[PDB]
Amino acid sequence: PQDLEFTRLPNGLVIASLENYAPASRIGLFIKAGSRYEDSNNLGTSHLLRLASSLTTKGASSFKITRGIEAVGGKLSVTSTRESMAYTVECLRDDIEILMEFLLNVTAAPEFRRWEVAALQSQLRIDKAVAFQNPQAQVLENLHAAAYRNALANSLYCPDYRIGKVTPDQLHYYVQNHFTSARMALIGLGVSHPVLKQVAERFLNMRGGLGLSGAKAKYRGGEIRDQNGDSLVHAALVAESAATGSAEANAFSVLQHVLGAGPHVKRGSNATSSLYQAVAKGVHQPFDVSAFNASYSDSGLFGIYTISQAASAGDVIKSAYDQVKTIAQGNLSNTDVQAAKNKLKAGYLMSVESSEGFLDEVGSQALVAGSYVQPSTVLQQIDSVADADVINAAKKFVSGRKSMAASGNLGHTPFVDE
Amino acid sequence: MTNIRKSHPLMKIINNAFIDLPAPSNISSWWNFGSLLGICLILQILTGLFLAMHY
Amino acid sequence: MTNIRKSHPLMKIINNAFIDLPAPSNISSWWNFGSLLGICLILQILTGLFLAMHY
Amino acid sequence: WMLVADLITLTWIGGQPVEHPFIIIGQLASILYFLIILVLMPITSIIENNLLKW
Amino acid sequence: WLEGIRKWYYNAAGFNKLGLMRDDTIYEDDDVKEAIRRLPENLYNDRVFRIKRALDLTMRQQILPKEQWTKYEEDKFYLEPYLKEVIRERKEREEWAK
Amino acid sequence: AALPATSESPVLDAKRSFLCRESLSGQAAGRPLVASVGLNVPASVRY
Amino acid sequence: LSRFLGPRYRELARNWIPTASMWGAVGAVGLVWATDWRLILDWVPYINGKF
Amino acid sequence: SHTDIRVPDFSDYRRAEVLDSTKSSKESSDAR
Amino acid sequence: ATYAQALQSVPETQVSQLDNGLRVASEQSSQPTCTVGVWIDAGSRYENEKNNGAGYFVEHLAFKGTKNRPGSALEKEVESMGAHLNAYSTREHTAYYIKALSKDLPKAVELLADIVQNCSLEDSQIEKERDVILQELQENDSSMRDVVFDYLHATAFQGTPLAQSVEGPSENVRKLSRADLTEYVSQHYKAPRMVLAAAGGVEHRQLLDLAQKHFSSLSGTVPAFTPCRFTGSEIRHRDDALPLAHVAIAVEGPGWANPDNVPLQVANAIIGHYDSTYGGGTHMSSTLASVAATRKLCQSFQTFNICYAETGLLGAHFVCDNMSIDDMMFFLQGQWMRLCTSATESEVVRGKNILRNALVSHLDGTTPVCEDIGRSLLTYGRRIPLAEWESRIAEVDASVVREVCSKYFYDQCPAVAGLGPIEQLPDYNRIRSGMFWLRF
Ligand code: HEM
Ligand code: HEM
Repeated sequence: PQDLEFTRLPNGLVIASLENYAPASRIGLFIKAGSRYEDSNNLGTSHLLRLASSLTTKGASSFKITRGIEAVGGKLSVTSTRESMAYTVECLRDDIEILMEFLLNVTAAPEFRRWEVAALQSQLRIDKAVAFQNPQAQVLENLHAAAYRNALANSLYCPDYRIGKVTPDQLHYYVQNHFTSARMALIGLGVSHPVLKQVAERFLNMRGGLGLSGAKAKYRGGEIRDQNGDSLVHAALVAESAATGSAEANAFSVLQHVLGAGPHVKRGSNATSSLYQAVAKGVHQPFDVSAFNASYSDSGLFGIYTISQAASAGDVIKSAYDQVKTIAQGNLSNTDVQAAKNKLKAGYLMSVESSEGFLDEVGSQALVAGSYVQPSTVLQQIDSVADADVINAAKKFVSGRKSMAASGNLGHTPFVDE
Repeated sequence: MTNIRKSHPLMKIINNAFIDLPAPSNISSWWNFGSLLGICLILQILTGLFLAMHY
Repeated sequence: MTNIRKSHPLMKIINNAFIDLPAPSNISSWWNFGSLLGICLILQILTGLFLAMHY
Repeated sequence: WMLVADLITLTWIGGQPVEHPFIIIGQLASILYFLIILVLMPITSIIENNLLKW
Repeated sequence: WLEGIRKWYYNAAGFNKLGLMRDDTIYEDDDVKEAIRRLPENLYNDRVFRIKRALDLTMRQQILPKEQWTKYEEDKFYLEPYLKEVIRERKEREEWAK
Repeated sequence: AALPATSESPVLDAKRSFLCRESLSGQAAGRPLVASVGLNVPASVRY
Repeated sequence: LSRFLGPRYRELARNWIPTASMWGAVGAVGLVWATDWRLILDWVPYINGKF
Repeated sequence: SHTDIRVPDFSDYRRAEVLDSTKSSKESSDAR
Repeated sequence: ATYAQALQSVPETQVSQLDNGLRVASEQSSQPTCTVGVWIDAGSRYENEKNNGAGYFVEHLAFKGTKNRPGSALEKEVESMGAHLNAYSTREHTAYYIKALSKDLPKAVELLADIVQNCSLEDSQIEKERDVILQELQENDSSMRDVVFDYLHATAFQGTPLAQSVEGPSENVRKLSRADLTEYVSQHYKAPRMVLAAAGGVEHRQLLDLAQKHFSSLSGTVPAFTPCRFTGSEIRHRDDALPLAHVAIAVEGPGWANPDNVPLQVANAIIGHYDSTYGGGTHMSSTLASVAATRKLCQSFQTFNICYAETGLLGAHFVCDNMSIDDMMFFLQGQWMRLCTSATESEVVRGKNILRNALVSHLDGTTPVCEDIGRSLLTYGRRIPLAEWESRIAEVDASVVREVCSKYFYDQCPAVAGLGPIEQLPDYNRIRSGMFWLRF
């Protein structure tokens, strides 16, 4: 019953709602105000804004916000990528109105009071330390710094030299220049369109224009290597693949799943993954290789990510790379292409089944594409990809400026020129 | 909020004195006499007062 | 290695109760009475004892 | 200062015996001593706060 | 008019004679330290210097010259907007408590 | 979050060791990092 | 002060009335026992023989 | 490993009621 | 759709029963994916001292080759159609579920029939897996959360099979041979102790036909566990080199039965959870969490509700520095007895809403739904509909919470497990004294 009804508001807003009659309803305001829009004098402002939820707003105080959100037992989670933040609220379908009001207060009329921001600035260090306990965070941040020059190079987290110096005026300027009515998508799962339109007319009336336009993220090709000392060397070598939502993007995703992207059977052997088989014939020590695909609006990054022991790291970098070269000259079995397409179609459908995953997918579709395509359309697009495109893919990855980020005991890790 | 035993200065002194004072687990019975002395002292004082009220 | 005044326990208490105690700069003469009462108390005790030895 | 003067008045009254000139003065002094502490001082503080724009 | 009585009481209080302002003499109840903490840097520095000067004057039992007295119309209620917010937050917490 | 996520945030604490090939399976990021920290929910990262 | 009272405080009072009343009974019994309060002790059956 | 450690037997100190592994102790908690 | 109508609109879980005793059950939906898996009643609770760890070993070996499917060929299938094969073995449950597409159910069930019936137990593969399990045990030794929870289980159910860990001691791991593994799988992986759950876009009749076509030749138509005993004790693995100090304090809670679970969860929902990277901080309704955020006593704390078939552990687990264990023990016990003696109505309403959100939001996506189906047909004996959960939560009030907390918390001997710089941790007598209030 019901369908994902889509209506773009005259302001520039796009409201899409799906009444699935679920016991709980979620609402996500997706704002195209990620970390790619931070300039050099305001880095980390987006991070604090991500932690700036629950601060005293214009209509609801911080105490009122927290007590109202959690007395119902609801949600207020900010999910931020390099290009788009997303505020999300979740509660029973009976108490959705209060959650919507709180979300709109925290996303449309924030105060950023001086004492509140000053107290909150300590949480930046804790968030960075907790996130960076996973080495993949450091590796990916270094990769983005060493791959893109200006726009996407900004980290998802506030650099240590800006912790404590994020003035409230910076937050106000960021909101006024990026939280615009033409850069957002109020997506509702478990609600009805008229209700979502009333809240759209409730406040939702910022400058309405397209805000401060970003800059085209130029490619760098640099190499950032840090020696943190932990035994497990994480390395990642990428090249500029293509912008998201393109034929080359689909070809690169198919190539990612051909190479292998994560495990399927828990504690298996990744037999289908060509990279894992190619590397395993070399190093006989605990390792893990996987194709790393990133697809942003303006450009993308396709490469290989290898966790390996310090001594063997170079071999893991070499043989795996050679494996990709094997595809570049053309060694792709059509059976492998079909298997990768099946894996892609599955992974997509099993990512959409979850309510949260559905919400994020629709939010990304609304922000980037501007419309919504049913899963059948995406599956047909994936099926339309031919083997020759996957062969482009390999040639483009092989012949290009390679940005590499490494972390660990880098005593033997090869450099970009090696 | 703070625990009154560990925040009230009088109760803080009492707590550090004989509530949460780290004491060895293997002190023999011979240490009890210390307290006994104090106890005796207290008893003495009481009795002394009731003797000074008719002497 | 450290001043006895703020390292010896009894000396530490005396120091941070009568020597290095931060007091307001403009307390008037009335505040002085707080001391006088205490002195009076001692003068009441020390003299009083000497009456108890012939009373 | 009226309270202090009332205290000296009470001291003097207690010094004197209990006759017609002193009984009424003692009653008034006791009533005033309680009234200043419990009634006059708080209400006066309210008046001052109002008079000083807070 | 009532403003005449307010002026008379302001002159009779005498805290202007010390160079102080109204919000410089408020008793620091539990709300007051929180209100002070939220003050901007410049206001806090001016407040602390003014109070230090007042204590200096009272230690010598002296007052500012007649020229440097905070006139009743120049007195500013710098703390009042912050104190109102602190009191309102406390009231809201109390109302949610009951 | 009625649910307290899964893994909480022990700052100033060591991560889960490794040292087995199976336990190191698919730890290689394949999608861009995204961070999720919000009111009444532990912070998380996903790649 | 008027800051108290309201919804939450009345059921707190109701919950703690049984315990407070039992403590009051404890105090009453301890008082009558401690001072050997005659007035009550010529009524309880077995202790009447004390006097 | 943490799994290698096991609580040593206290059977000579335990009360008679709580002494059998195949019987809950909540019933005898009130008595003890 | 006023919530209650939405709860009624949730499709039901049809339940069948094969002649072999297989409790085939399915919940039909419209999603194009599915999660089908068998839940077996094996686990460490049914493992003796010598057999301890055999369940984990057989779970390891399950996916690494079968009889009909030799080795990675089985895996070759799972990745070929995009399926995600996963497993987990609790102290009383085991499960192997295969995420797949709705059109791959005929094959996926087949794979499951191969995993649980025609296993391999290859001796060389056993040798390769033994060192892998040893290294996994070493990895878990650094898991200061799992280690603490295993310490709590050992010190609470001492002298009973429930004290045993899932992986088992390393001695048993190295000693275990193929004969023990095949004996274990033949004794515990019996048809009456298995439930073939399948959530998502699977029609129940198709599931029944598949199960009858594949799982037919299982066991015909016995470890039934022994009632374990709770023993209030404490384990102190004092290790000051560890940065933080994990502490877990529990009391004998209820089981899967004993509806007192529903009010009790509400009480836990009142205490809630918190860590450093949270939101409101010193505003959340939980007095424990508000105080923790105000004074920065800890980096984390949680309230668990580990409940087994006949008993269970109810309590909290907090991670804090060495200088704040006493303060949080004080505050946690204070909150417990505040709920015990005067729980108020508003906090009960908040707990009811939080529990409602937990049950509702937890059951989204095919994997949690299938897991709930498989776990409920084993523990409760019936997939409890969300409407029944709503009614049971509704019946809970302030008096019920006070009574149930008095039954399970007041004047009870707890089980404590501390690991790290736990010197501050109050002695067991002080904790037990905190388990009762003199004022009340
Ligand atoms: C340090 C503790 C004390 C000790 C060791 C102590 C010792 C003694 C001794 C040995 C006697 C003689 C008893 C006799 O011969 O019958 C005595 C008598 C007396 N003490 Fe103390 N005393 C102490 C504390 C006090 C105090 C504090 C007072 C006053 C309040 C006091 C007042 C008296 C009086 C009045 C007598 C005479 C009554 C009598 O001798 O029986 N005593 N004391
Ligand atoms: C709190 C402080 C004290 C006060 C206010 C106080 C008060 C008094 C007063 C008013 C008198 C009557 C004096 C007279 O009428 O001649 C007196 C006498 C006496 N006091 Fe104190 N006193 C105090 C401390 C002490 C102390 C500490 C002792 C014991 C050492 C003591 C022992 C005596 C004695 C023995 C007498 C009788 C001597 C006489 O006839 O004056 N007093 N006291």
